Amino acid sequence: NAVVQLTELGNGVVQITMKDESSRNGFSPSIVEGLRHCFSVVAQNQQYKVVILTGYGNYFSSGASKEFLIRKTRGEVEVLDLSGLILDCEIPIIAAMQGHSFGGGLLLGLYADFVVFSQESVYATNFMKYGFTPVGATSLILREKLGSELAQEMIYTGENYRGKELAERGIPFPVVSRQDVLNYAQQLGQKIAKSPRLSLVALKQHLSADIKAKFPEAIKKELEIHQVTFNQPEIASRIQQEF
Amino acid sequence: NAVVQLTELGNGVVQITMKDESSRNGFSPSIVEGLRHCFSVVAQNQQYKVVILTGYGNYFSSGASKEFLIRKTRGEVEVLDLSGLILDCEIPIIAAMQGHSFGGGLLLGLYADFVVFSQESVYATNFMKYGFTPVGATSLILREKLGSELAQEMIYTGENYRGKELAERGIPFPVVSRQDVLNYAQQLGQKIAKSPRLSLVALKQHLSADIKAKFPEAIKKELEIHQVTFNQPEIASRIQQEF
Amino acid sequence: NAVVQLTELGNGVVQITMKDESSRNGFSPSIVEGLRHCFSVVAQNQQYKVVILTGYGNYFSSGASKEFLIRKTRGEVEVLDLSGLILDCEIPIIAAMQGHSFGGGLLLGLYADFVVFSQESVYATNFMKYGFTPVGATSLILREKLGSELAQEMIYTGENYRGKELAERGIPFPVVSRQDVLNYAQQLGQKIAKSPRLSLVALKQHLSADIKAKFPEAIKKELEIHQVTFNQPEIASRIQQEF
Ligand SMILES: [Cl-]
Ligand SMILES: [Cl-]
Ligand SMILES: [Cl-]
Repeated sequence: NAVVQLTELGNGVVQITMKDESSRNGFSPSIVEGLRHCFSVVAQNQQYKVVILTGYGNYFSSGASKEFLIRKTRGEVEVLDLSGLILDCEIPIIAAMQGHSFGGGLLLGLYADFVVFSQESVYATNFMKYGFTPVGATSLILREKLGSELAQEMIYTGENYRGKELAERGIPFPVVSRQDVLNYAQQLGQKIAKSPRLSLVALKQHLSADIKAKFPEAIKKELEIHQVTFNQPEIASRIQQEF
Repeated sequence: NAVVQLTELGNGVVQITMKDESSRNGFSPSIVEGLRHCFSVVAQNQQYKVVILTGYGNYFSSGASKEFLIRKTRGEVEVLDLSGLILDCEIPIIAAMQGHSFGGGLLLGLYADFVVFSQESVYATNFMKYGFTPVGATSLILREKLGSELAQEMIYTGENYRGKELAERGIPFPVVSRQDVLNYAQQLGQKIAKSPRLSLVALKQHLSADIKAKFPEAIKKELEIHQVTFNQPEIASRIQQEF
Repeated sequence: NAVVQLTELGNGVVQITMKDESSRNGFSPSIVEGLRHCFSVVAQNQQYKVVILTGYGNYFSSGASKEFLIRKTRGEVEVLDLSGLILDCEIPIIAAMQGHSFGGGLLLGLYADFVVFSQESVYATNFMKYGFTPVGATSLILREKLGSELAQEMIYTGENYRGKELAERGIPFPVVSRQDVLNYAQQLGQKIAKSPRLSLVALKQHLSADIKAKFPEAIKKELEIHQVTFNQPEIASRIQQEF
């Protein structure tokens, strides 16, 4: 079976579930392709009104793998960018992050319209842990959605934060026990789906406008700085020591 | 007696009290006219420094009536906009929302410089409950003042939130028991009124500048989308079922 | 010994400590000159990665003195602006505000990248207490860093807020007991300093860009309004009564 699966929850709410156990929901070729496919299916079914994006087990999304980053130090690969995949979806998305989210994997959820975190799981913008600056419009999205201060500390330190620690810190998203994350998202999705699809699409376009206007330049600027800071002598060794 | 009354609280603090019991402080012709009149009186008295805007009993403001919305589906009336009334006032305003605030009625309070909510009362941007998108620069004002995440959820769902629920959610305004709302506002007003009027007027103009610059386009854009989403076949029936 | 001293904490973290007991860390000529000197020393040592800025005893920074303000009413002096001093530093700064911070002294800390407040100490943007409008891009910086609502109330009232009161209000910075403030800052600094200096400098430039773009006009606009509201008949007497 494909590693990304779409299921119907009723009343126009659907769930896209990532389950690439081999990569722990990393940005593997099969995850990228399965996300593209499932979002294509969503775009084609006019009856769908809300997407719930979620992981499996202990993982929401692990982002780019350390093996991938090592390949990148040799100039073997370029930067993965799944933002267009998520941002192109015209109906509201709730990211039910029932498991850990690291780097690009945290951004993947934060690109969504609503986000739910697990109390027990760990979340990180870990770029600076490896010693280099973010990609993916990290600063734009984190400042908008987590607030400038959490965004600042998470980006500078690159550390792992449990959901509970983020809640205690006043993160402006719900943080609930792992076994309740998906249920919470589903309940919110059903409330949202009470509205006509036309109104949901129109509202989302309106609400998303300001960030969408700023997104391309944000991606470009982060990419440019990333290319300088990633390609420094000591980075390969720093990545090696995180395995 | 007129349904909107102005009283003096001392030291330049004044109270404008809405009491159209027949419409539960809806955007009735008498409320609109009485607000215009009382704000005219304020503009003319140089001794006034702070306005406290409040309701009566269980209601702060009910916004546009369901009867009005039904008339609108027939093209009988156009969209009410009380923003200019509030935003034109040059001295600070505290909205003492001791009662419920629905739709335009919640926005009416949020146009103020300071806002106090009742723990027991209910608050909603209920446009999407009826199935159509907001008016009144709802997204601009809610994102600025409640934060992007509360704003997102309240606008998408259209649901009723008690003050207590909003406080638990980390709303950045004081939320106190209903019997304490007006007193809290009055105490804050007296602190503010310790400053020279010239300085209050100058400061408010400075602080209000960025939102005021964005307001006209926000109103226009919301109006345009509203006209499309309001005029869809199923909306009249949705409004009917909310009586 | 000089009233501002630089010490090394290890791993590239340094501490700049203000101790002008005679002015309670006011914007005295010796504080201004000692801050300039110590930040020059920092700029010249490539091994330094994080600056912790702190006070002594009960005071972080008292900003402009009342004696200074009285001199200003006579047109004896112009407005002090230490923003360029702080904003020019290319490495991250943590303001460990273990003591009180008043007026420009609160802004001095808030210009930093990270800020830690004492539970027991008092904080104020006290301009309006004297009866005149802020300087130093107060509204820009407070709205960005404390949030629009705390910023609004603190600026309008000019009152003294204990750290504890700000924490209860949901301020988005850590607030800890006075005896723990510097330790907390030092611990955060050591986490930050784990990154390569090149990456810290690049990230800070990127993150600071939007505020830096807006800063000059903010300073200019506040200065212009300040000049009008400060030079009103009753201000000298208001300042007199705050001694
Ligand atoms: Cl479904
Ligand atoms: Cl009065
Ligand atoms: Cl050191």
